[PDB]
Amino acid sequence: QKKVKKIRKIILKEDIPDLGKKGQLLDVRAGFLRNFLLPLGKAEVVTP
Amino acid sequence: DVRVKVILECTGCVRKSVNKGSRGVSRYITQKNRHNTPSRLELRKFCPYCYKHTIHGEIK
RNA sequence: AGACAACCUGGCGAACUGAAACAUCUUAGUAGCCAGAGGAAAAGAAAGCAAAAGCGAUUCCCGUAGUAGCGGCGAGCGAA
RNA sequence: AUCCCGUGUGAAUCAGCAAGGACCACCUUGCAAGGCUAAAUACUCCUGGGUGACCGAUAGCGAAGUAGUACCGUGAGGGA
RNA sequence: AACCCAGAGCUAGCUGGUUCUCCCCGAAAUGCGUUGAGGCGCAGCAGUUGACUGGACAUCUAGGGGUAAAGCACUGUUUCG
RNA sequence: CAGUGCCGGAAGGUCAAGGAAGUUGGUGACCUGAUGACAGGGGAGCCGGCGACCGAAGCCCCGGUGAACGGCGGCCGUAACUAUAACGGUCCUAAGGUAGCGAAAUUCCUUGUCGGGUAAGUUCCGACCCGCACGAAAGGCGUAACGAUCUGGGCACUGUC
RNA sequence: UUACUGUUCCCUGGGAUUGGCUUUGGGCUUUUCCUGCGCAGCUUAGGUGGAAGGCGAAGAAGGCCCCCUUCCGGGGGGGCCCGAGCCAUCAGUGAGAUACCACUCUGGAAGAGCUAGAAUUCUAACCUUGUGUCAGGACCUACGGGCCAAGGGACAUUCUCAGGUAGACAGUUUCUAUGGGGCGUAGGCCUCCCAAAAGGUAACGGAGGCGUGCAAAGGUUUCCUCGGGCCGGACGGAGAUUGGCCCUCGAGUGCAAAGGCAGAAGGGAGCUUGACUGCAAGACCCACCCGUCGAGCAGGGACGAAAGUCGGCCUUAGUGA
RNA sequence: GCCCGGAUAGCUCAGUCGGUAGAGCAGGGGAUUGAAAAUCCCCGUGUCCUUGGUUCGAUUCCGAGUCCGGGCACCA
Ligand SMILES: [Mg+2]
Ligand SMILES: [Mg+2]
Ligand SMILES: [Mg+2]
Ligand SMILES: [Mg+2]
Ligand SMILES: [Mg+2]
Ligand SMILES: [Mg+2]
Ligand SMILES: [Mg+2]
Ligand SMILES: [Mg+2]
Ligand SMILES: [Mg+2]
Ligand SMILES: [Mg+2]
Ligand SMILES: [Mg+2]
Ligand SMILES: [Mg+2]
Ligand SMILES: [Mg+2]
Ligand SMILES: [Mg+2]
Ligand SMILES: [Mg+2]
Ligand SMILES: [Mg+2]
Ligand SMILES: [Mg+2]
Ligand SMILES: [Mg+2]
Ligand SMILES: [Mg+2]
Ligand SMILES: [Mg+2]
Ligand SMILES: [Mg+2]
Ligand SMILES: [Mg+2]
Ligand SMILES: [Mg+2]
Ligand SMILES: [Mg+2]
Ligand SMILES: [Mg+2]
Ligand SMILES: [Mg+2]
Ligand SMILES: [Mg+2]
Ligand SMILES: [Mg+2]
Ligand SMILES: [Mg+2]
Ligand SMILES: [Mg+2]
Ligand SMILES: [Mg+2]
Ligand SMILES: [Mg+2]
Ligand SMILES: [Mg+2]
Ligand SMILES: [Mg+2]
Ligand SMILES: [Mg+2]
Ligand SMILES: [Mg+2]
Ligand SMILES: [Mg+2]
Ligand SMILES: [Mg+2]
Ligand SMILES: [Mg+2]
Ligand SMILES: [Mg+2]
Ligand SMILES: [Mg+2]
Ligand SMILES: [Mg+2]
Ligand SMILES: [Mg+2]
Ligand SMILES: [Mg+2]
Ligand SMILES: [Mg+2]
Ligand SMILES: [Mg+2]
Ligand SMILES: [Mg+2]
Ligand SMILES: [Mg+2]
Ligand SMILES: [Mg+2]
Ligand SMILES: [Mg+2]
Ligand SMILES: [Mg+2]
Ligand SMILES: [Mg+2]
Ligand SMILES: [Mg+2]
Ligand SMILES: [Mg+2]
Ligand SMILES: [Mg+2]
Ligand SMILES: [Mg+2]
Ligand SMILES: [Mg+2]
Ligand SMILES: [Mg+2]
Ligand SMILES: [Mg+2]
Ligand SMILES: [Mg+2]
Ligand SMILES: [Mg+2]
Ligand SMILES: [Mg+2]
Ligand SMILES: [Mg+2]
Ligand SMILES: [Mg+2]
Ligand SMILES: [Mg+2]
Ligand SMILES: [Mg+2]
Ligand SMILES: [Mg+2]
Ligand SMILES: [Mg+2]
Ligand SMILES: [Mg+2]
Ligand SMILES: [Mg+2]
Ligand SMILES: [Mg+2]
Ligand SMILES: [Mg+2]
Ligand SMILES: [Mg+2]
Ligand SMILES: [Mg+2]
Ligand SMILES: [Mg+2]
Ligand SMILES: [Mg+2]
Ligand SMILES: [Mg+2]
Ligand SMILES: [Mg+2]
Ligand SMILES: [Mg+2]
Ligand SMILES: [Mg+2]
Ligand SMILES: [Mg+2]
Ligand SMILES: [Mg+2]
Ligand SMILES: [Mg+2]
Ligand SMILES: [Mg+2]
Ligand SMILES: [Mg+2]
Ligand SMILES: [Mg+2]
Ligand SMILES: [Mg+2]
Ligand SMILES: [Mg+2]
Ligand SMILES: [Mg+2]
Ligand SMILES: [Mg+2]
Ligand SMILES: [Mg+2]
Ligand SMILES: [Mg+2]
Ligand SMILES: [Mg+2]
Ligand SMILES: [Mg+2]
Ligand SMILES: [Mg+2]
Ligand SMILES: [Mg+2]
Ligand SMILES: [Mg+2]
Ligand SMILES: [Mg+2]
Ligand SMILES: [Mg+2]
Ligand SMILES: [Mg+2]
Ligand SMILES: [Mg+2]
Ligand SMILES: [Mg+2]
Ligand SMILES: [Mg+2]
Ligand SMILES: [Mg+2]
Ligand SMILES: [Mg+2]
Ligand SMILES: [Mg+2]
Ligand SMILES: [Mg+2]
Ligand SMILES: [Zn+2]
Repeated sequence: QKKVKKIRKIILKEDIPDLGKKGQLLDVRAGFLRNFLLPLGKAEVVTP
Repeated sequence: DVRVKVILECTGCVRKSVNKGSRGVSRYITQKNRHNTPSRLELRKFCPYCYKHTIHGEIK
């Protein structure tokens, strides 16, 4: 139906450009999170 | 075409569902020549509900 | 692991035929084919029926009933 | 409506949720997204008994003798 | 548009066939409709079963009609004067 | 280059699913009406209909393309004798059959007419054109060689007669 | 095959796989600013409210000029110069002061916000390659596995939904009578003839028509007579309007034909809506389905003084389960 | 059946954000030109579809009626 932007709330474990310092809270698109951030150890997906 | 089916309708009939014995909106039907007589036809005719001869006009 | 008449479960799945033609519908989820297991299989312990009164898993027979319905409201199909 | 599936979105936990033939209120009934289970029922390649207003060699099984034989067909198959 | 088996005893408003005896009664080939015309439905005319009935075959009278004949009053047509 | 196809074009019209402002209905905590055995209005929520505007290709639109599909006309009138018509008028189409061939595997009427071949020729060869209804890559017109080809004639030869 | 209904190849949009940064930009906004010729006039009257207070040295009236909108009437506004005023019921006006202030409307501006669309990148999804390189007992220049690299890259592919689209493919339909060929014609209803003096009746036998029309061409009350000869009369003639005598039904009747119809069903005038609701004994026609006639009753009317007539039309075509 | 847009001079269409009704051809006139045409200029005509409403008054805004031009549909 109507495309619904997927929002994954995450914590950055390292500093990456356009995102921010290590130990940082954000929200991201799911493709960005799983295809890029997650395989490189850079981010962590958070549901406390 | 130039000869048309027209509905005559009682003017003093109230579609609100009246409280009398028999409730309904009288309509007759007949034909007119829409060219010859462009004036909306008016006719005095009987209405089963009102029980008197009423005036029936037209509908669009 | 293979074999195994019919029955059974799952998967694929027709057409002639009927409709006095035919296309929706019918034939029929039938035949066939593949796979699977049993002496039976499947279903089965209410997220169910019912109606203001009640029932108490599933399956099968009688009946309700050719009733309610479904249907180019045609041919026909047909419950609880 | 109920039931079950492709693509996509996507809840609520008993102060809930589903069903009651669109839908909403109210009441009644029930507790989905984990499994397993005997009997009553279907069937005859058969085994053991029994019966037959069943056949009696053109019948009864295709076959009362080499019968799935002889023979025919490349083969599936036909077949006395 | 191969062959063999199966659905399959497909379907055929078409053609062919459909076996003992006696007794009684006994048609139709017409109308309408039909994707109908060599089919079928209903009617018409069989048989058998009941319920009412009183007719039929003759005889005479009465109705309305516009044919045969006939005619030129109309409608056409036509010859000569 | 009108019709049809094919290719290219991008301004306008048309243009689905899907989005979507916004309206609209059913229910209803409630609020009133009412000498009839009830009725009218209604929040939130849930449920339903409608829906301006956004919305591609394609189509309509514009252009090219015949060794793409195919198509290639009528009617009059006129030259010192009859005749015929180089010449003009008009009609209609997208345009009106050019070169070459022509009674042909195409010609109906038809055994066309003429010439030749025969004592005699509906076939044959050459030519005329009045092409019912030839024609240019469904090729047109020629052509040496070739053919158990089709078709006419001649010498040799024979029981084909 | 340009018969019907579809299927597929193929093209194009949403969704999904599917991400980052940047632009450009169509429609809504978030503070906030621009902007309005009913007339009476200090004059291009913004509606509604707080409403005797506001705007000034964080520096106004008044002239010197820059800009922009423009109905060149004038409006907002930057610089400078200037230095103590622009003011309110002050009277008009449906609505008040440009003293000020709040949500905002006509259109404009701007930084900020949502969604595309679009274009550009980037690399990590995804795609494509490699006699590049490892690898087990030994090989894998034997397909392949892991790593690296190289080229593409959020396109494409795959999936789903939607529109378009090939007789490429599938199922099917294509009437009857013509002359038992093409071809066009015919297929229902009405009138006449054939049709044999009830009714009925065939032929690819002979003639024609209909698929409606009228708000009056219906209803009613009441009055009227057409047509054709002959004669007179200005244009006016064979023929227009007018007068008169003779024949008497030969005209007319929305349209075919037949049957009707003369103080009439024909022509005119007045008032009307019965071109109604509820029905209905009984008949005719009849295979069925349909179809036709209707005395009579009630309601409520129209015309008429009343008696009475009126449930469309002189009748029969004008229709469809 | 719905959805848009129109009716303005003889013909074809421009339209203030209500205060004048307008363009381009068809026509008339003048020479252009010895004559044709270009070339050029002048002049004529209007119930702004019909009706009501709004307004100090309307082509202008709105309602109803009528016609016209197109766009999109559906199982008697
Ligand atoms: Mg998503
Ligand atoms: Mg096994
Ligand atoms: Mg096996
Ligand atoms: Mg076993
Ligand atoms: Mg079938
Ligand atoms: Mg079939
Ligand atoms: Mg059949
Ligand atoms: Mg049949
Ligand atoms: Mg058992
Ligand atoms: Mg079990
Ligand atoms: Mg229990
Ligand atoms: Mg349990
Ligand atoms: Mg349930
Ligand atoms: Mg139930
Ligand atoms: Mg449910
Ligand atoms: Mg399923
Ligand atoms: Mg939960
Ligand atoms: Mg329950
Ligand atoms: Mg549970
Ligand atoms: Mg469930
Ligand atoms: Mg359970
Ligand atoms: Mg089980
Ligand atoms: Mg023997
Ligand atoms: Mg035997
Ligand atoms: Mg014997
Ligand atoms: Mg072949
Ligand atoms: Mg065969
Ligand atoms: Mg069968
Ligand atoms: Mg059979
Ligand atoms: Mg057989
Ligand atoms: Mg058959
Ligand atoms: Mg006898
Ligand atoms: Mg006889
Ligand atoms: Mg037959
Ligand atoms: Mg019979
Ligand atoms: Mg009898
Ligand atoms: Mg007599
Ligand atoms: Mg007599
Ligand atoms: Mg007589
Ligand atoms: Mg007679
Ligand atoms: Mg006679
Ligand atoms: Mg006579
Ligand atoms: Mg005579
Ligand atoms: Mg062309
Ligand atoms: Mg072309
Ligand atoms: Mg072209
Ligand atoms: Mg194109
Ligand atoms: Mg365009
Ligand atoms: Mg659109
Ligand atoms: Mg939509
Ligand atoms: Mg909405
Ligand atoms: Mg509501
Ligand atoms: Mg209520
Ligand atoms: Mg309510
Ligand atoms: Mg659009
Ligand atoms: Mg487009
Ligand atoms: Mg051109
Ligand atoms: Mg050529
Ligand atoms: Mg001469
Ligand atoms: Mg010429
Ligand atoms: Mg010429
Ligand atoms: Mg000329
Ligand atoms: Mg032309
Ligand atoms: Mg051309
Ligand atoms: Mg030309
Ligand atoms: Mg030539
Ligand atoms: Mg030449
Ligand atoms: Mg020559
Ligand atoms: Mg010859
Ligand atoms: Mg040739
Ligand atoms: Mg020829
Ligand atoms: Mg010949
Ligand atoms: Mg000679
Ligand atoms: Mg000769
Ligand atoms: Mg010869
Ligand atoms: Mg020759
Ligand atoms: Mg030719
Ligand atoms: Mg040729
Ligand atoms: Mg050619
Ligand atoms: Mg050749
Ligand atoms: Mg040669
Ligand atoms: Mg050879
Ligand atoms: Mg010699
Ligand atoms: Mg001999
Ligand atoms: Mg796609
Ligand atoms: Mg995507
Ligand atoms: Mg790369
Ligand atoms: Mg390798
Ligand atoms: Mg490798
Ligand atoms: Mg790159
Ligand atoms: Mg993609
Ligand atoms: Mg499709
Ligand atoms: Mg086919
Ligand atoms: Mg098709
Ligand atoms: Mg008789
Ligand atoms: Mg008779
Ligand atoms: Mg007859
Ligand atoms: Mg009258
Ligand atoms: Mg006179
Ligand atoms: Mg007549
Ligand atoms: Mg008469
Ligand atoms: Mg009269
Ligand atoms: Mg009476
Ligand atoms: Mg009566
Ligand atoms: Mg009465
Ligand atoms: Mg009176
Ligand atoms: Mg009359
Ligand atoms: Zn009434």
